[PDB]
Amino acid sequence: GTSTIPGFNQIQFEGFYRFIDQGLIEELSKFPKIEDIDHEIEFQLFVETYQLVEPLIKERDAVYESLTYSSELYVSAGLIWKTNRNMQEQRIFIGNIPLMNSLGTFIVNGIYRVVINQILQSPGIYYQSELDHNGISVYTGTIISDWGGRLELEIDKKARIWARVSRKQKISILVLSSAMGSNLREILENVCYPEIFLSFLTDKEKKKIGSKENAILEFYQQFSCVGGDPIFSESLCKELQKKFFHQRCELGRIGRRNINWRLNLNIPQNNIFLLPRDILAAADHLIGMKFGMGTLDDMNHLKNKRIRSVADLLQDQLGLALARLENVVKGTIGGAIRHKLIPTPQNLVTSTPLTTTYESFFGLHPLSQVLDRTNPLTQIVHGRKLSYLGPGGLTGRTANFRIRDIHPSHYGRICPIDTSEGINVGLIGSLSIHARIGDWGSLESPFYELVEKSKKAQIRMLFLSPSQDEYYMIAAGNSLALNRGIQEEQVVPARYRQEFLTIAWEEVHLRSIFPFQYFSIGASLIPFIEHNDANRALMSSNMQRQAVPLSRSEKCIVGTGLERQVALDSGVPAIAEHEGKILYTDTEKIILSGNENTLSIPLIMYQRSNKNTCMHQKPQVRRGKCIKKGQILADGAATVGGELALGKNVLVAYMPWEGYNFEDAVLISECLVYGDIYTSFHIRKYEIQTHVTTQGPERITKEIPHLEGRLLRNLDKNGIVMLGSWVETGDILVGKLTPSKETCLKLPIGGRGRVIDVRWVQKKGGSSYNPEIIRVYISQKREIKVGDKVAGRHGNKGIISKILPRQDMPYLQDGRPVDMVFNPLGVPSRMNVGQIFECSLGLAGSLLDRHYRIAPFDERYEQEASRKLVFSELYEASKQTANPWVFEPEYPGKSRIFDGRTGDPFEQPVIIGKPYILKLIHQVDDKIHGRSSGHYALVTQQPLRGRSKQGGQRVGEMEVWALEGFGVAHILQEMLTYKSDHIRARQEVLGTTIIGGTIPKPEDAPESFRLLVRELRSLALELNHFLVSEKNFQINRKEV
Amino acid sequence: RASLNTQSFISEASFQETARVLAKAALRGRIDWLKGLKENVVLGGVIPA
Amino acid sequence: SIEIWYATSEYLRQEMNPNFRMTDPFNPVHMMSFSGARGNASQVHQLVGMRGLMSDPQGQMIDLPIQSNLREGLSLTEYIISCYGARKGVVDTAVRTSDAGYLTRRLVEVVQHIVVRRTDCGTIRGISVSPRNKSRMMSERIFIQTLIGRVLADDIYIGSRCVAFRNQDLGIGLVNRFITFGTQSISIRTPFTCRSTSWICRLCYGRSPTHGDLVELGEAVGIIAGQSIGEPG
Amino acid sequence: MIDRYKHQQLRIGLVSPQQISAWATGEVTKPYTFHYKTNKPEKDGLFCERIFGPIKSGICACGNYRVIKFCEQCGVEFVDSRIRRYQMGYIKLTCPVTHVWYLKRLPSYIANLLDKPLKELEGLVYCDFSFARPITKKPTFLRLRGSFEYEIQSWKYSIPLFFTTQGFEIFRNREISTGAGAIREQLADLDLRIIIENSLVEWKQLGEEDRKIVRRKDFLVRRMELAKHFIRTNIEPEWMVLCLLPVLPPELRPDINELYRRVIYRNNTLTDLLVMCQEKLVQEAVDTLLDNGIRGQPMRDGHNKVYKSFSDVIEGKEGRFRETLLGKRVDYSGRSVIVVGPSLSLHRCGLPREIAIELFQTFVIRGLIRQHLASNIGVAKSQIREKKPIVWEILQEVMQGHPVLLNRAPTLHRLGIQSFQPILVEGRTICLHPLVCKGFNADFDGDQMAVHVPLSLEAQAEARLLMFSHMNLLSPAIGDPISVPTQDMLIGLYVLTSGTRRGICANRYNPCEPFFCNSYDAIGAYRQKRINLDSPLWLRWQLDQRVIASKEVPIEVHYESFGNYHEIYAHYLIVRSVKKETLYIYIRTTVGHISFYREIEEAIQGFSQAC
Amino acid sequence: WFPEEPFEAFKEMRERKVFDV
DNA sequence: GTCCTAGGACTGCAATTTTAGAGAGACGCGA
DNA sequence: TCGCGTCTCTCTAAAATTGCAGTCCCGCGCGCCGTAGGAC
RNA sequence: CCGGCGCGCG
Ligand SMILES: [Mg+2]
Ligand SMILES: [Zn+2]
Repeated sequence: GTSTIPGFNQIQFEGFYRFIDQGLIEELSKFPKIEDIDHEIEFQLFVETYQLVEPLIKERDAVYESLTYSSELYVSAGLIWKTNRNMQEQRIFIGNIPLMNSLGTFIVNGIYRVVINQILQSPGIYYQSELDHNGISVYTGTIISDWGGRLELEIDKKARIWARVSRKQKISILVLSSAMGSNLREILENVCYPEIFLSFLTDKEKKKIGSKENAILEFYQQFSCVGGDPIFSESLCKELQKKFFHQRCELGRIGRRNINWRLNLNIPQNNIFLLPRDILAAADHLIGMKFGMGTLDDMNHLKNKRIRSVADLLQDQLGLALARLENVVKGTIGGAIRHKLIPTPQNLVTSTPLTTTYESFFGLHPLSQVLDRTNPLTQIVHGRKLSYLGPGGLTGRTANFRIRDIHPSHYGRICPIDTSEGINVGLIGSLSIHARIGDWGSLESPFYELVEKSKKAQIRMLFLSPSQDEYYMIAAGNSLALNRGIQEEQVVPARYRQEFLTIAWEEVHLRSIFPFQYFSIGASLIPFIEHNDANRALMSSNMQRQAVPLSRSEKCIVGTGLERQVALDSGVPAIAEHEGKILYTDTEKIILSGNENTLSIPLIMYQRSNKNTCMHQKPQVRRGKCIKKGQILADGAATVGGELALGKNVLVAYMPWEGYNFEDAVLISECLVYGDIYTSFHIRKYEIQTHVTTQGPERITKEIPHLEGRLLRNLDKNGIVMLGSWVETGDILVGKLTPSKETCLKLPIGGRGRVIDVRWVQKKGGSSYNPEIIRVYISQKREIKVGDKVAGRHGNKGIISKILPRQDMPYLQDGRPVDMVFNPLGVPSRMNVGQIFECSLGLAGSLLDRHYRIAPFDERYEQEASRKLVFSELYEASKQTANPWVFEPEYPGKSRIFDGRTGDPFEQPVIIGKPYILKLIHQVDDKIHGRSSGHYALVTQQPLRGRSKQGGQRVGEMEVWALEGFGVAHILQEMLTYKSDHIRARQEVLGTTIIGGTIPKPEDAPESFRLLVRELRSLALELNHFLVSEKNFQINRKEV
Repeated sequence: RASLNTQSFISEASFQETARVLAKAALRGRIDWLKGLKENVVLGGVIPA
Repeated sequence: SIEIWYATSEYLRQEMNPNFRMTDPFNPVHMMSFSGARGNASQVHQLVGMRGLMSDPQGQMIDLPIQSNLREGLSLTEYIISCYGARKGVVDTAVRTSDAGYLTRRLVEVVQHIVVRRTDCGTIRGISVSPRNKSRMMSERIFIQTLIGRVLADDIYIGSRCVAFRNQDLGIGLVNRFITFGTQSISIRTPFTCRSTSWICRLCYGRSPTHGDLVELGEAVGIIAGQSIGEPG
Repeated sequence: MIDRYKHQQLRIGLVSPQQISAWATGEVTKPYTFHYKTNKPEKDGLFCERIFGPIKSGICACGNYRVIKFCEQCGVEFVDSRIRRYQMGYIKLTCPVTHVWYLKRLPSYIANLLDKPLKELEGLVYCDFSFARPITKKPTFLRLRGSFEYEIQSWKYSIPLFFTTQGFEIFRNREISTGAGAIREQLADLDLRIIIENSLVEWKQLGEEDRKIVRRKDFLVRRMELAKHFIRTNIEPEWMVLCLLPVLPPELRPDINELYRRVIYRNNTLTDLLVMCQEKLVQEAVDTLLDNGIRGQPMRDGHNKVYKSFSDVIEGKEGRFRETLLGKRVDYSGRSVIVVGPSLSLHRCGLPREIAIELFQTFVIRGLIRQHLASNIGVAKSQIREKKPIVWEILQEVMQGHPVLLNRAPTLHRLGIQSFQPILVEGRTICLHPLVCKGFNADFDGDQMAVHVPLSLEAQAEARLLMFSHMNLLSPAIGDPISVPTQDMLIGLYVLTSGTRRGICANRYNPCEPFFCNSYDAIGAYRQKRINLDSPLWLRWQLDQRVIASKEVPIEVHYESFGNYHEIYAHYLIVRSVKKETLYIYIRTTVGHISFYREIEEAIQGFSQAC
Repeated sequence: WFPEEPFEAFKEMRERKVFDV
C-alpha cells in the first residue's frame, strides 16, 4: 500500500495466512507428551508432520446445503508401549480448520461469518495518579501482562508501597520482592531511596523476609486471606504459579518491548517474562515521578493498544482446541490401559475437540458476526471494524467517558467519523482506507518522508506506528506559496506532540499526501464531503449501508473515485483468474479460454442474501475480447461497469410544495413508479423441519384434512408448493401432519409473491430417520411507494409522502417535469452544503455526457475549488446544449420553474439538478402492524411482543403518566385489565362488541396482580386486598 | 429519599429497592390505603383522579 | 491565537444579520431564520461566517482556528478538528437521555399522589410578594408572570378603597394596577401555603395551566408538574 | 357535599406456617418434574397433578374425564386448569431455616431483636457453632453463656454418658443448641415488653452521661421501635425462621424449578439421616431460592451463570413491579410509519385499511351480522379474511364517530398521546396532521406511531371530550400554544406579510399606485396579474381605524381653503372637513396583508355561520 | 435572604408575615 | 448420533481497623 | 516495711478507611443460539 | 411464548 490504495480485505487475507504459517506450528507445539500415571504408555505428536488437505466440499456446496467450509488436519502421532517396546506411527485425525474466503469471510453451517478486530490495552507498565477524598495526589504504576493480568503498584498516605492484586488483597513490596528471593540487602542498593523501604520494616516482616520460604508463606497468606499457617510444598507453589505467575507475570514479546522502553531498560528481547528488576526499577520511577520527574502515561493513546485480528482469534481457539484434546486422550488412554489392550493411535484421538470448538466459536463469540450482504458496500466494511467490546474488553456500562473520544493518535488509523449509534457510541471504530496492522498489533498509516540532500531514501513512503507518530512534525498543507523570500520559509499547519502548529517547511519531516488517508470506506464515498458538517457525515455513512440494490442499476454522475475500489474488493463482479479470450457468454455462464486452459465461470441468478436482498450477475464482456488476469468479466448487483451503483440519477427540485415535503417528507412523481426506477427484488426464505415425536415422525403430504382445495391448489403430489406459483397470505407452502393435528407451513401476512426455489433435502445421519428440510424462496417485486425511505449521500434522508402525475409536478424551462421535490429548509439546519454542489454538477454531467470522480478536499488547490468546478461545468453544459436556464448569470445553479397545475412560474428561482438518490431497506410492508386479539403469554397472560408474533403494542409507564395527566381514568383501566390480561373480562369484551351491548367494569384483579401475589407468597409474605363498606363497615376480602 | 418515605408501600416497592421495602413493611403488617395514583394502577383499578 | 480568532469569529456573527437586513433582505438563508422558521444565527454562521474554535475532549481549546465556513469548504486539518465537536454531540446525546429519563421518573414519583381534592383547605397563610427591594431594582417582567393566576390570601387596599379582595384570582389588569400604584405587599396562596402535603386545593393551586379558569377538582396536577419539568431535560 | 367514601386497603404481613399449610391444603415431597418418556406430571413432584390441579381441565392423572370432585385412583380434582395458576404447595422442612431477608440484609432484624452482633448469628447459622442457653422460660442447671465456638469437651462425652441418651435428648435442646433452630427458639420465647423496658432504661443510662456512644443509642431506639410493632400487630418474630416452604404454582414456572429441586434434594437427604453439614446445605438451598447475591459469592449453575431468585424476579427495572404491573401490552392496537397530510383537519387522522380492519374487527363483524349479510360470526370472519368489497363499506361506516388514540414512542408529556377521528386512506401509512407534530415531537423521516381503540362508551367519551387536539391548544408547562404554524407555513406567512420595498430599494432616484374600492377588487386584480403580491396599493377603509402603525403625527397635511384637509401618515391617508362630519380612510398596503386579514376574518365568519 | 441575626430574622418574619405573635 | 437424566461514577452507610486514652495487677529495683 | 513509678498488658470510646447496596430514557424491527453428559 | 449475546431504527 505504498503507492496504491490497498485491498480492503488485505488485513483479513494477511491475518489468516499468518495463522496458517505460524499459528498452527506455534500451537501444535505446547501439546504435552501424554504419559500415564504408570508411565507405561506414552502418547506424543510429531508436529513437524502436520498437514492440511484441501476441503472435499466446494465452497458453493458448503453454503448450498448448510455445511462448514473447513480443511482436515492430519498430524502424525507416536504411541509407545514400553510393555512391548514397539512403536506405531499413523496419520491420525485431529479436526477441521475453517478456511477463510478470498473475500475474508468464513462459512459455518452454510452461514457466512466475519471475525472483527478487537482493541484492548497493550501489555507493559502504565503510570497513573488519582486524587483522594482530600485531594492528595496518589501515584500508581500498573503492570499489564499478555493476558490482561494487572499488577497495581500504589503509594499510600504513609508512602508504603503495596502490590495490590484485588480490591481487598494487599501485599507489601518487600514480601513480594522476597517471595521470589530478592534478599533484603540488595533491594536497598538498587534504588535511590533505601531509607523509604527500610522505614516500613516491622520486626515481624523482617524475620519472614530473612528466609525465602517464610516470605512465600506470608505472601500466600496476604494474597489468599486464609486463616492459618500454610505449609511450604511443591503443590502450593504450582497452585500459586498458575493463579499468580501464569496470569500476572508473563509479559510476552509485546509486553517486554514496552517495559524496555517505558522503564528505559536494555534487556534482551527474548526475555518474555517479567524480570524481578523491572518491579524494582518501576518503584524507582513511581517514587521518582512523585517529585516532578517524568510524565504520566496516556491510557487512551493508541501506542498503548493492540489489535487482535482473525490470526489471534483463530490461534487462541486452537489453544483451547488442543488443550481440550489432551483431556480427551487422557481419559482414552486410561480407559484402554484398564483393559490391557493395545489401542491404535487413531482411536486415542477423536475429531470433536477441534471441530466443535471452532463450530462453537463462530456460533457464540461476539466478535464472530454474520456477514451483512445488503449491498457490496456492507460486505467489505463489516470486516474492517474495530471494537472495544468482546471478551477482555470494556462493556458500555464499564466504558470510561474519556474513552469514546477522539485521540490525536487516531489520525490515519481510526476514522474519526465512523462510529456506532446508541449506547455503543465511540466503542466500535473503523479502519482508515490506508491503515495497516503492524507486527506488534499496532495500526500504521503511510507518510511521505522529506529528508536532506545527503540521503539515499529509496522509498520515501514509511508506515508510522502511533508510538513514533507524536515525535514527527507532519504537515497536511501544500507548497504553492511564494514571496520575496524562498519557499522553505513559508509556513504551513502541522501536527507535533498531539497539537496543531504553524511552522516553516524546512522544519517539516513528514507529509500526509493521500486523499483518503483519514477516512473509512463509508465516509470516502461522499462527494464534496468538506462542505458537509461532520455530524451528517456519520449519518450519511450509515445510510449508504442501508441502500437496496435496484432491479436495474446505473452509475452515479458525480462520485469520489472509490466506487471502482469498492466493486473490485467486494467480489460481487466476476474477475478473471487467467488471461485469454472470451469465447461464449450467456446468463448462466461465461466461458474464458487462455494458454490452453479453458475455464467456465457460472453467474449468480436471483439469489437471496441474509437481508432478503436479491443477488444477480450480468455479463460485461462479449465473445472475442482479450482479457488480462484480474480484469472484470461480469457485473453483479449494485455494480455497473466495475463501480458501486447503489442509486439512481433523477431530476430534483428544492422547494416547498403545499406541505407534502413538510419536515422531511419527499414528493415524487409517477414516472419513478411506472418507469421502475426504484424497483427492487426481495426474497424471503421459509423453512420447515421434520421431527420424530413420541407418537411418530412428522409426515408431509398433499392430503390435509379440514382444508380447502383452493388453499392447497399450489401443492404437488409430495405436499410442497409448486415451483413457480403465486402464493397468497394464508396459502399453504408445506403440508405437514403431526400425529393428526395440522402443523403445516403457511405463508405469513404480507408475504404474497412468486415461489422461485424449492429445496427438498435430507440430512443424512446415524438414526433410522433423517431430518428432512424444505426451503421455499419467494420473490417480491417492490416498486417505490408512499412511506418508503430515500436518501442521498450527504445525510439527507426522507419519507415519500405523496406521488403525483407528471402533469402536476413542477417543470423546467425545457418542459421536463422533475422527479422529486425536496424541502429547502432541510439544508440550513442540517448544514450539508455538499448536496447542493452534487445536484448542480449532476445536471451538468447529464447534459455534457460526462461523469465526475472527484477526490475530497479539492480546496487544497485553490479557494472555492468546488465552486469553480461546478459553475464552469454548468456553463459548459448550458453553452453546448443551448440551454440558457442551466446556468443563470444572475443566480448560478438556480432557475425559474413553472407550476404544473397552473403553468405560472414560481416567484423565486429554484435550485434544480440531478443528484444520486438511494432507496433504503426501512420501508412499509415491513413495519405496518395491526392486532385485534389473539395469543397471550403463558405466565403474564398479556398479549405477545413483536410484529412477527402478531403481538400488541405496549403502554409503558410514561404512556400511563400521560393518561393520568389527561384524567382519562376509564381509558387507562381498559389498557390495564381487559385489553391486556384480565382473562375473564377479555372474553366478555369479545362477546359484547359483536352484539353491541355495553361493556361493564372488570371489578376483579388482572392476572398480573395475581401473579405478583403468588410470588410474594413464595417469600412467605401474604398480600390481601380488603374492601371496607362505607354503609355498615363490613370488611370484605377480595379474591386474590 | 422523599419518595421512599411515603404512605404507600406499593408505590415505594415499585419505585426502588423492592426487597428492602417489602421486608420492612411485611414485618410490621403495613397497610396501604390506596390513596395514590400509582397504587391503583398496580391493582388495575380506576385511579382516584 | 485563541482569542484573536475567537474575536474575529464572533464579529462575523454580529455583522451577519445587518448585512442580510440592509443588502439582501429577501435572501433565502436570512428568511429561513429571521422569520423563525428553521435555523438560528449560530447555524447560519457555520455556513457563511467561520466555524471558529473547537476544543479537545479534556476541556482545552485547540490552538488552530477553523477560519473557513461550510460553503467555502473545510481543509483536511480543519475537518479533522471539527470532528471533535461531532463526537461530543453524539456522546452527550447518550447521557442527556439516560439522565433526564431517570430524573423524570423520580420527579413524577415524588408528587404522583398530588391531586386537587378540595375547593378550599381554609388556610390563612399567604406568601408575601414585594415589588420594591432596596438591594435591586426589580424587573417587572418577573413580577408579572409569577403573579398571574394566583389567588390572593388577603385584601388589597388603595387608600380607603378595596381594589382586590381575598380569594380572588390575580388577573393581569390587577397586577398592573398594583405596579402602577405603590403596593409594596401582595399575599398570595401557593402550593407552599396549602394545609396538606398529600393533596392540594383549588385556591392554593390557582388557575388551570391550560383551561384558563380555576383548576378543577380531581386534576392530577402532581404528574403534570413532574412531566413539565422533566420534559425539557 | 358528602364525599363518596371508598375505604379499600391492602396489607402485607409475614406469614405463619399454619397459613402456609392452609394455602397448600398438598405437600411436595419428590423432586421429579415430569416423566422422561411420557412427559406426564410425576406424582408428589414439583408438577404433581394431585397437589396443584388438573392439566387439560377436567381429566385425571389416569385419563378419565368429567364435565366441568376428586378421583379415586390418582385423587385428582375435577376442575379447570386455572387452579394450576393459583394453587400453592409446601415443602415440609425437617429443620427450620431462617429467612435470608431477615438475617443477612443490613441492618439485620433478627440480630437487633435478639441483640447480638451479626457475625455471631452468622457463625451460629452457617459455621459449626453451638449457642448456650437458647431459652429462658424453662429452667437450666449449667453456667454456659454466650456462643462457645469450640465444642465443650465434657458436653461431648461426659454428660451424655452420665445422662444416657433418651432423657438427655429430651432435655438436650434447652441449654445448648445450634443453627436456625436455636434462633427460632430464642425468637419464640422473647418477652417484647421486657425488651422495650430494658432498651429504654439503657438509652436513659447512656443519655445521662462521641460517635459510638450515639450509635449504641440508635440501636436502642431501633430495637424498641422494632419491638413495639410486634406487640400491636399479629406478626410473630419467630416467623422470620421458616418451618415450611411454600411452592409456586406450576403454571407460573413452566431455573426456579431447579432451585425447588435442590431444596427437596437436600431436605429428603437430611430426613434419611434422621448431619450438621446437610442441615446447612438445606439452608443454603432456601437462600438461593429466596435471594441470591446477598451472601457474597452467589451460587451459580453448571454453566457458571448466577441463579435468579424470587427477589431478583420481583425487583429491578425488569422485575414484576416495574415491567409487568406499571406497563402492559394491549389488544386492539396497531403501528405503522407516519406520513404528513396537509389536507387533514386538525381533529382527523388517516388509518391504513389493514390496521383499521384489524382494530375494528369486532365492530365490522357486528355490522355484517346486523344487516343480515353474515349468517354467524364464523362466516363474517371468513368474509373479512377474503377482503370482500362489502367489508370496507361496513368498516367505513363503523369508524365514523369512533375515535382512536395515537402515540409516539418517547412520551415526554401528556400531548405525546392524542385522540383523532380516523378516516380510511390508501396505502400502509398513518396520515398525520402537520400542526400536531410539535406536540408529538414528530418529523417524517422514519418515525412510527401506535394506534389504540377505546372500546367501552366511557373510554370513547373520555377520548372525544378530553383528548382531542382542538381542546388541547395550550401546553400545560407554561400555557403557551402548542399548535402554532412552523417552518414552511411560517415562511409562507412571513413572505405574505412582508410589505413593499421602500426608499432606495423601491426607486433608483429620489422622488423629488392603484386605488381599490374594496379588498375583493384588489385580490381580483392580483388574480388577473395586474399587481404583484408586494406592490403598494391604496385600499378604501370603511371601518374604524384599526391598523397597527407607529404612533406618529401626519407627515404632511394638505389643508384646502374650502375647508377640506388631507392628513398623510406613513401608512394611511385620512380626509377630513370642517363643514361636514365626513371622514374617509385609505390604507396603504399590499395584497399580502389583505389576504392574511381576509383569511382570518373569513375563518371566524365561516365558523360562526356554520353554527 | 433572611438576615443571619436571629432578632433581625424575627423582624423579617413579622414583616414578611411568615410568623407573628 | 443418542434417550433419558441428574472491570465505571457517584452517593450513602454501617463494618472492620485501627489510634489513642487511660489504666491497672504483679513487679524488679529500690529506699 | 511498705511505697513507687511503672512492665505488661487491658478494655473500650472515637474516628478512619472500606466493602457492599442501590441506580443508571422510552418505544420498535430483525437475525442466531440454545437444551448439557457419559459408558454404550 | 424462556433468558442471555450480537446488530440495528426513531
Ligand atoms: Mg424522526
Ligand atoms: Zn390549600
